[PDB]
Amino acid sequence: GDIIGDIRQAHCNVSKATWNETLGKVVKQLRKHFGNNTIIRFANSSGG
Amino acid sequence: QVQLQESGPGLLKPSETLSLTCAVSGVSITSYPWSWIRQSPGKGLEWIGRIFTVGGHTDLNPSLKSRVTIARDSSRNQVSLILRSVTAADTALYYCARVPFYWNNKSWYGGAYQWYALDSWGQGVAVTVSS
Amino acid sequence: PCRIKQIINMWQRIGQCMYAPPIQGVIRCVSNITGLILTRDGGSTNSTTETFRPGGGDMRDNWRSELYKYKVVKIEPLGVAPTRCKRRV
Amino acid sequence: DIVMTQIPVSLSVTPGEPASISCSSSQSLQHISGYTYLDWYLQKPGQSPQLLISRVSGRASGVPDRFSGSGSGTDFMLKISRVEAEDVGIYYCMQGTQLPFSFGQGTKVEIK
Ligand SMILES: *[C@@H]1O[C@H](CO)[C@@H](O[C@@H]2O[C@H](CO)[C@@H](O[C@@H]3O[C@H](CO[C@H]4O[C@H](CO)[C@@H](O)[C@H](O)[C@@H]4O)[C@@H](O)[C@H](O[C@H]4O[C@H](CO)[C@@H](O)[C@H](O)[C@@H]4O)[C@@H]3O)[C@H](O)[C@H]2NC(C)=O)[C@H](O)[C@H]1NC(C)=O
Ligand SMILES: *[C@@H]1O[C@H](CO)[C@@H](O[C@@H]2O[C@H](CO)[C@@H](O[C@@H]3O[C@H](CO[C@H]4O[C@H](CO)[C@@H](O)[C@H](O)[C@@H]4O)[C@@H](O)[C@H](O[C@H]4O[C@H](CO)[C@@H](O)[C@H](O)[C@@H]4O)[C@@H]3O)[C@H](O)[C@H]2NC(C)=O)[C@H](O)[C@H]1NC(C)=O
Ligand SMILES: *[C@@H]1O[C@H](CO)[C@@H](O[C@@H]2O[C@H](CO)[C@@H](O)[C@H](O)[C@H]2NC(C)=O)[C@H](O)[C@H]1NC(C)=O
Ligand SMILES: *[C@@H]1O[C@H](CO)[C@@H](O[C@@H]2O[C@H](CO)[C@@H](O)[C@H](O)[C@H]2NC(C)=O)[C@H](O)[C@H]1NC(C)=O
Ligand SMILES: *[C@@H]1O[C@H](CO)[C@@H](O[C@@H]2O[C@H](CO)[C@@H](O)[C@H](O)[C@H]2NC(C)=O)[C@H](O)[C@H]1NC(C)=O
Ligand SMILES: *[C@@H]1O[C@H](CO)[C@@H](O)[C@H](O)[C@H]1NC(C)=O
Ligand SMILES: *[C@@H]1O[C@H](CO)[C@@H](O)[C@H](O)[C@H]1NC(C)=O
Ligand SMILES: *[C@@H]1O[C@H](CO)[C@@H](O)[C@H](O)[C@H]1NC(C)=O
Ligand SMILES: *[C@@H]1O[C@H](CO)[C@@H](O)[C@H](O)[C@H]1NC(C)=O
Repeated sequence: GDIIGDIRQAHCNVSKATWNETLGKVVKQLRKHFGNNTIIRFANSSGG
Repeated sequence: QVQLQESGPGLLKPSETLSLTCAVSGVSITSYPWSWIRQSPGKGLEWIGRIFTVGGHTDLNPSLKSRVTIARDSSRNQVSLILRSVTAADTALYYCARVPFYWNNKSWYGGAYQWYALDSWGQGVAVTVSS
Repeated sequence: PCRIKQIINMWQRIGQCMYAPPIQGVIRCVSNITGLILTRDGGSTNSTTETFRPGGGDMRDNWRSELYKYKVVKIEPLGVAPTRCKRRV
Repeated sequence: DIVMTQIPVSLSVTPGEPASISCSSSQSLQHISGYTYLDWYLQKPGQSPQLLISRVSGRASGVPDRFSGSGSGTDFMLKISRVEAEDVGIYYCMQGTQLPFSFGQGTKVEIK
């Protein structure tokens, strides 16, 4: 039906400190399988 | 190593349909695709267009979009370029080469193939357009 | 920012779908993230610059992270082994 | 349609003296959620052109134990560890970001 109040957009939040620390803790682990001097970059995929 | 060879008439006349054919070597069309590269004395290199095993997209330069055309033929194992309405700066060299490398996965457009390179170039085409 | 749509295709099942009814009030859900799904790139060359990209879309992989410690077994009570014994008549 | 700039246009270097060249572009060469497409080609007079540097730093195959270029880009750069007697020719800078897959101008080399 009709909307009561202001019109906003849904969103989500994640703590920067927690997220980066987890990535920094998992990135080192993955280097064992591939190599010590391996550069790791993360992408976001495209239309699906 | 696989070496390509260019083909086409040596002597050419102005205002004629220029049909340049690249002699595809042992590696068939189904394999790595090719592309056309233009040379020009006194000016920087210019792009002609790409091609694919199944054609389809076959992106070309917008400047010459309505003048040049790229066609493929699996049976003939050759790729040809159709050009008309020649210009004064058409006395140059044409190069034919392929794209070695590919890069794809299960997420990029659902297995789409991305090609970014230029393989060993051809010997070039020498032309003399005059009366 | 993002978007919300009502009709969905979960377990894609081309032949069917479902409509999402509206929810009264507002929704404020809090949860955890326990795992990630990653997919490697193509076999370009021996490049130290390696990129990992999220995947998803396969439901079978979702439950593989919770049943990876289990394996069903079949018990056979019957057994054979030599022994020094004699059956009297 | 974008125009490239090659600097230095004319380079003179003694054998054994490392030399550096730069290529610049206006629009950023960062593909949409991808890598940066840029390659260096050697135009030896009387010989066939060859590809020597892939992506931004990847060395495909062949001679490149002497060519090494890196950096994020914008003003792209290439470095040479040592200059060999077979380093005679004309350089080329190519950008293939989205539409044109166009090339650069070029750069000659002089030996002493
Ligand atoms: C992952 O795990 C997290 C953490 O557990 C889950 O988050 C919890 O989700 C549950 C289920 O939604 C929450 O518990 C209750 O949810 C209900 C919200 O929807 C109600 O609203 C309509 C209103 O008409 C009802 O008709 C409908 O039936 C639903 O019941 C409410 O029932 C609850 O709130 C009410 O009751 C509680 C007491 O139980 C009161 O304190 C509230 O004031 C209110 O009156 C309640 O919220 C729970 O709150 C969520 N957060 C937690 C536990 O921290 C995720 O759902 C789960 N899943 C995913 C995908 O992440
Ligand atoms: C993963 O991450 C990548 C990298 O950030 C994201 O890629 C971006 O995708 C968005 C999608 O909106 C792109 O934005 C849109 O791009 C379109 C084209 O812009 C480019 O191309 C034109 C020429 O065609 C150039 O002039 C321009 O400079 C750009 O190079 C346009 O369609 C859009 O703008 C117009 O249309 C929209 C409606 O479609 C209007 O709302 C706009 O106001 C405007 O009129 C728009 O800009 C964005 O360009 C991409 N990034 C880059 C760096 O190019 C992926 O989207 C992301 N994927 C996921 C799933 O998150
Ligand atoms: C959507 O549009 C309808 C009409 O198409 C709106 O209904 C009107 O609401 C006003 C305010 O209460 C009434 O005065 C009108 O008589 C209603 N019109 C009809 C035809 O019933 C409705 O409010 C709109 N909704 C939103 C969220 O903008
Ligand atoms: C998620 O983060 C956004 C962005 O910070 C929050 O939106 C803000 O909410 C506060 C609440 O006091 C408002 O004063 C701000 O105007 C909002 N906008 C911005 C840009 O900060 C949002 O509240 C957060 N959501 C949750 C659930 O914590
Ligand atoms: C990087 O991978 C390529 C492709 O496998 C390797 O190229 C081979 O190199 C050897 C070196 O002896 C040659 O004999 C082969 O002909 C090459 N094969 C090709 C180009 O397909 C290359 O050696 C690898 N590099 C390293 C440092 O291991
Ligand atoms: C904003 O729009 C909403 C829609 O529900 C309406 O109720 C409200 O009165 C509007 N506010 C103003 C200040 O016009
Ligand atoms: C994450 O932390 C590392 C150091 O542990 C730092 O180098 C990096 O910039 C941080 N990343 C972000 C996105 O803040
Ligand atoms: C690589 O890192 C691992 C730990 O992840 C360490 O044990 C190992 O010694 C390292 N190897 C080298 C060659 O530095
Ligand atoms: C997340 O993990 C913590 C770990 O202590 C657990 O207590 C909690 O229930 C989980 N869920 C949420 C929403 O925090």
